[PDB]
Amino acid sequence: GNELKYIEEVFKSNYIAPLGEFVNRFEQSVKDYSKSENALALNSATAALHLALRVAGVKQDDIVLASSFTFIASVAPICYLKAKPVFIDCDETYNIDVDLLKLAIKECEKKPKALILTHLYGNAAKMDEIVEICKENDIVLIEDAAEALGSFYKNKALGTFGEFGVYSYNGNKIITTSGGGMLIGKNKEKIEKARFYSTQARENCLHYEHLDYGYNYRLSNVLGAIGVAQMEVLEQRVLKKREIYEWYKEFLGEYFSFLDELENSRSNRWLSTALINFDKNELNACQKDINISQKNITLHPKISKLIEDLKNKQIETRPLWKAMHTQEVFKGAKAYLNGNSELFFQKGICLPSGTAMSKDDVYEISKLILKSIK
Amino acid sequence: GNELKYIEEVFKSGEFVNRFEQSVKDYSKSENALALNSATAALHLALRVAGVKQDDIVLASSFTFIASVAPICYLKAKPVFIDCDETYNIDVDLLKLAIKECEKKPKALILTHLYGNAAKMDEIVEICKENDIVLIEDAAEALGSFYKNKALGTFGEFGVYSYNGNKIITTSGGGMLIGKNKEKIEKARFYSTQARENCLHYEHLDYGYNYRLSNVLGAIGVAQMEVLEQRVLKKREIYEWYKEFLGEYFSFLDELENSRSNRWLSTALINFDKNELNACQKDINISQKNITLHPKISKLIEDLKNKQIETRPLWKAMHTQEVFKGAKAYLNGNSELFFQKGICLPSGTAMSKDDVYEISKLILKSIK
Ligand SMILES: Cc1ncc(COP(=O)(O)O)c(C=O)c1O
Ligand SMILES: Cc1ncc(COP(=O)(O)O)c(C=O)c1O
Repeated sequence: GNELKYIEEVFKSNYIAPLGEFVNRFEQSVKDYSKSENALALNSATAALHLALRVAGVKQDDIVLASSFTFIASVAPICYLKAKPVFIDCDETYNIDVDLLKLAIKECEKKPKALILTHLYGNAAKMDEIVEICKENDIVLIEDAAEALGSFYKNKALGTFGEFGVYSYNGNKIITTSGGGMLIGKNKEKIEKARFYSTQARENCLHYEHLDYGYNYRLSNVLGAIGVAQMEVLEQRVLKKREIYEWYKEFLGEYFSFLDELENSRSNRWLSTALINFDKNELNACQKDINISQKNITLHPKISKLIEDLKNKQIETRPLWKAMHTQEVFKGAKAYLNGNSELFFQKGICLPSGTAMSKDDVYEISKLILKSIK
Repeated sequence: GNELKYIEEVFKSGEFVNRFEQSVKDYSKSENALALNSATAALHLALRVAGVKQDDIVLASSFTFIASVAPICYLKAKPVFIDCDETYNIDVDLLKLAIKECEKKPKALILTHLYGNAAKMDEIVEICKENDIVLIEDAAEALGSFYKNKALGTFGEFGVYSYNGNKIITTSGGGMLIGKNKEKIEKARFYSTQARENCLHYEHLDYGYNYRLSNVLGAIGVAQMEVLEQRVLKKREIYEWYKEFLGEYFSFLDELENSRSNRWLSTALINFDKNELNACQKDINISQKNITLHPKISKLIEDLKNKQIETRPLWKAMHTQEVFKGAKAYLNGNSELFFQKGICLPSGTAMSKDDVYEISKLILKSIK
């Protein structure tokens, strides 16, 4: 895209242009796309979530509901504020199950202050129900749409349903080319308070004056430039991601299950995923509450062999997220299970979904998979 | 100026993050380096790996930027601030006093090397050693500074460097955490990427952060390090020119003997004399405090601003900030005095001797 062009512009005009020009443009491009009225460009989605929780009023020992089937970066902010996480298993969309959410809220001795809802692999959660449950229980809804930029629910962009929404831009490898997150929200005052915290909580004075403490979370102009470049081709990439998903479905549909997106929703399919030897009757094996303890989850034989085989053909595939309710870090925390996230880890596979791939690449990969599973 | 070159290579496809860390090890001689999003993040990780917990006591420089002490707040630890000496850094005697009076042994000391000036390292290192206090050097503005030919940041168990100034929004970004213990630095590298165990899937025994620098900013970092020494020499030239043109009315305090300040920011004091140092000795329970700038300083800043020339007051000490209300601070009156009579001058390396001369003339005109 125009990444190099914009970065060159940043260095060339730094001496004369307005402050944070590309950061401003990046925020505006997200506002234009999502239709949110407020946007704040930060160093990461984790930082965006951290600020969202703080401006929402979350304090030490407060209760925060969160998805169990997710990446730990979505819930670590709860730990930063020393709040207590309550994890909820998922449904057929890979997202928080409505039944379990209601159960958790009903049984909480202390009322939860907020809910961090993850839209896993770009799939939309059942928003109408979740939004209502949060409203009726006075729970602040914070959408973790880190991998859901470009996803929609009934023509509305994921991230714009809760009081706060968060987007990420570069995947989750340990080291990435670029970096950055965007915090969006309904309340201008709260978002502007976050913009204040994002730069060390400075008062408007000639010198440095501080009434509170903040962070160093503001995005740089160089990364903002890359962000603008990425937003310019977002829709195109979303369309390509979906084409890739459909190709995988076409070539593997006979042996793998490709769970449908919610009706009247549009998943960005940022990463294509599939389940082997799966039947919907396997869902919701239980409905129990537990105190978390670490546990390993055995990969289905075909999945472990698949990853190994494709690995020898220079193709990288990965297991799905390992639920938070099975992680040692959250030992002792409350969790509500139905068995779905563990089942998905057991039979799921994350497939190569780079938009640079052609139909032949997807076909060749699929051919190698079919050969391995039989 | 290889920034654009390296960036292009990045796009043509963590190479540069690794090269950035290597360049810092090559320059500072530290055996361990970790590239992060900011110096604040680096200090945050240093404190955590150092073992700081909620309610632990952490000593810190009062005359500094809040970004250097905010991490204490992140871990809910308790700060104890210490005033400065003629180097702009922590006064050795006040440091000993604070340690002597502490109800319980402080876990660490965050020592700032203000405006690049070296602190009295031999004494401070010894004090921390004798009291089993972890020394963490905030060398955010001191990359290129040395004490007895040893790079600032390499005296403590941990050291932190920053790269792009304090503008509310900067072109680039980044920080570097260096340290003496490989295991501790590798633990920080672990925390910097969400505390992932080394395996195919995601497994976590602890929680971490997303503090790891991106490859693009790493590329910029490498380019900045390659010209660091040249920049420092120019910064020092600029400092000397200001001293030559303004030395009759402004005081430019000398760097410690056998030390080398990078003079990243040229600063000076008006109507100042060493005799007014250490005038008000006492300790307090912090309360917000307004400090009026010396009449000539405030006017100077105004005049230069009307000439499109930006100057700024020196850092306003933490012991005068509302955010730290209640916290303990040991003072001698120096950081407040420096704030009232100090000025931070334009220090861009692209400035020529004539440019500094012209700025100096406007300054002399302003103060009459
Ligand atoms: C579902 C999800 N939530 C949160 C995050 C955290 O975002 P970041 O990596 O930008 O800190 C990620 C990683 O991108 C993610 O995939
Ligand atoms: C003296 C000092 N300490 C700490 C910091 C914080 O560093 P960063 O802005 O990279 O988080 C700065 C800003 O550069 C600084 O000037």
